[PDB]
Amino acid sequence: TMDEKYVNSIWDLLKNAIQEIQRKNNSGLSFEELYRNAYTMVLHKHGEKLYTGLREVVTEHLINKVREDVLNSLNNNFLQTLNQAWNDHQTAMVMIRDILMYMDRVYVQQNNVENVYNLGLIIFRDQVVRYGCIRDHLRQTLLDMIARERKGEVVDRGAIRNACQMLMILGLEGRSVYEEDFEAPFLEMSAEFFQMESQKFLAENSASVYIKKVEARINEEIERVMHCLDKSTEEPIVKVVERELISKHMKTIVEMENSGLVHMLKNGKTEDLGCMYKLFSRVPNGLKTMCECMSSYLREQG
Amino acid sequence: TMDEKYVNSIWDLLKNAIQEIQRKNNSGLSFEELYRNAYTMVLHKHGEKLYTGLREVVTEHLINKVREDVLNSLNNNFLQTLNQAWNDHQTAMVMIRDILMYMDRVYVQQNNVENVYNLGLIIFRDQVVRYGCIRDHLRQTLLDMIARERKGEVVDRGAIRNACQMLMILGLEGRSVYEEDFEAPFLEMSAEFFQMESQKFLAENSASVYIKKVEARINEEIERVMHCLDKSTEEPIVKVVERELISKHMKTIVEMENSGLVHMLKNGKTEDLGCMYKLFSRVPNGLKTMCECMSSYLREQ
Amino acid sequence: KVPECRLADELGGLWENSRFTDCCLCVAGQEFQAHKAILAARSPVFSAMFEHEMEESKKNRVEINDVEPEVFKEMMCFIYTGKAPNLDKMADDLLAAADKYALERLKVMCEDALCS
Amino acid sequence: VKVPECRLADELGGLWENSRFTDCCLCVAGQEFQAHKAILAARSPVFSAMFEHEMEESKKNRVEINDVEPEVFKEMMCFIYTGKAPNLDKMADDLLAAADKYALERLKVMCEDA
Repeated sequence: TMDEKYVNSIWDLLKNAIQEIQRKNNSGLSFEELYRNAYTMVLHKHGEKLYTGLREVVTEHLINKVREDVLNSLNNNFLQTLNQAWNDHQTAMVMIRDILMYMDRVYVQQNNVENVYNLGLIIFRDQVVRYGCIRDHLRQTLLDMIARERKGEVVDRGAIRNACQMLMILGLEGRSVYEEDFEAPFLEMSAEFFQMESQKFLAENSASVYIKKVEARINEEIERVMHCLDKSTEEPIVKVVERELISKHMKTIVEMENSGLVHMLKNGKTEDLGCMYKLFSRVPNGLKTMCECMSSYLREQG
Repeated sequence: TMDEKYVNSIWDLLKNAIQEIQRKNNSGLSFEELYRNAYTMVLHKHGEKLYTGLREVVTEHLINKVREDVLNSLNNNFLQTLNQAWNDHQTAMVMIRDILMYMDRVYVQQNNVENVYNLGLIIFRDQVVRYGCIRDHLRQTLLDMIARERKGEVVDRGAIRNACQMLMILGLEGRSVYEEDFEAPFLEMSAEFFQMESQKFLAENSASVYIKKVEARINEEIERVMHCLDKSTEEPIVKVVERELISKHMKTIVEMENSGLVHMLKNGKTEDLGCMYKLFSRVPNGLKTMCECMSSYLREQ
Repeated sequence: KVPECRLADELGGLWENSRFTDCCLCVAGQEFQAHKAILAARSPVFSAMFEHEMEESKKNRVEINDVEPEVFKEMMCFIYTGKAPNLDKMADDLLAAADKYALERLKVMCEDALCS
Repeated sequence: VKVPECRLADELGGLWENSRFTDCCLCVAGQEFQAHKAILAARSPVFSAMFEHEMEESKKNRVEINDVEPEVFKEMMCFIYTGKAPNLDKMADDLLAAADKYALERLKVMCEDA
């Protein structure tokens, strides 16, 4: 095995260089030299050794250094630290994929494996962002900010936005990671909050005010998506507002004894009736519900 | 005219830029601006005023400033003074050509005038290099130091090389100026020199020493041409020294008493007999004569 | 089978995307980024502008006030790709611009347009 | 009226063949060649990356290549600048290797025709 040793030899140079880049020591390196070595492995049918080597050198760094760095920052500038590790790794992987460019062109697709950058993304995703303790802390930090901003507090909206975008990219041009790690609990947590909110609003004891309070709630949640969250979450958060605050309480809003639609429809409140039509038209059977309470009333007169 | 008052404004700025380039103060100026301005006035058909003004400006400089530098250097560092003028002139012209480039493109061939650079060469050659006093002194300095090198001295070959190549360039892609100014007087004086030489060398009454001396001179006239003088001068100079050292005196060489081909034959001199073949085989009747004299000795025996 | 040459389109990308640029052209106050070597290989007027020791070589900057930026932009497209897709609209000015900067083929492409 | 044929490949050729306004140096087999970063980068993603990063070549404006015969390099450069490979047919095997290494697709196909 002497061709073994030659290829081991070339891998050895690369691995060393890769590690320097990981420690941001790249200035001393030669792009020509590194690219040429990487090219020579693939050219000689050893793309697998190169590919599986790249996997270990990147996995080793993320486990040992990047993750420890993040775990050192729970409850201590956690988001800034995660985002900083995210940017460093993006910069590193951009240098690395380029040195291994020949591989992305000649080996990767032909062998049904992820290109270099995406293999990079997959490891960051699985080793840092989805490490047990980090994943928990990311999720509750984000949710806790949203829940406090709801209550009046002022929170870093940029930080949330950076965290979401990251989750997006980690899903490989799809929303699977953002959805599972952030969106699914966001809605679930949001639903709990709205249902509680509906109980407050119903103490205020006016239909038109409940209806207005809901109109403003939908708008707050849309402006929060546009500014903090992935835009693909707009419709989903709007459906939960509508379910929790309209579909689950619509008969109760419509048949209210003094402020109910019948009360409006006799006390000549055209605007309020209008505000009520706009809101109920959003959900299944919302108008059918209004038309029913109206119909009984119209029927009763004679 | 308002339109002809503007046109005169553009030239003033341009005439000022050219003098400022003439003084070596290039850095401040703006190429775009100067180029745009010269373009504009040609564009409006003022090409003629541009060209005439250019001729006036370049001429006034080479005559009032350039010619006087050279003339106030006649006895000291004359060659270098002339050469820096020439180097400075080339440098200015390259930047004056380019700002006036549009004129070279759309004005000068269409009006049967010389382009800008060639105009500069023509003015420099006529007003500096061909100006009587300088023309004569240049020629004398070049020939005299060549004469001195021949008498054994060391001279600055460097300056002779620079001066010859200027003459060449001033011929406009031709060699007329170098040929009339330098080469012709050079061939005239080399002839008179190798004439006196050979008569002085024959006053040695020794054929082999005459032969070695001549070869030495010939190798050297060739080395001077190939490293200092223009390379086209090779043929004329070889032709001049071979006629004066060998052709005119072949019969005299092969027939001279106690040193002649017969003296070498009887003696058996061989090293001497070879050096004579190599020299006479240069000339038109050179070997043919050696064979005639040698015949006459073989005749006896 | 052999693909069509791609020189034009690839060079076009340098101007489009401003990659590795080395000089600034301020046209009526609008700064444009470009490449000395390319302007020089294509226009002997640009070439002389960068070669000498004049304000444009020193500051890596040209102040161009006689060309309209849309028109300047079409001239630059021509310089880098040899094509001028928007020529028909400004054929008048472009021809004046081409002639100033000695872009010879461009000056003729324009002339064809003015004959209709 | 007659429009002259396109002259972009020939004018650009002039920068390569006369070393006019060069910004980088390539040392091949101990022979220095001058080039233009933008032109190499535009025509090769390999050269483009090479000059995009804060690596030695970017820092020194100089590239050390010991893997390509200089006459083959000179022809690769010729295609990079002009899109033409006049001496391709006497070097087709080696010009191929080089073009595949520097991601010059059309050249790789041109070479493959032997």
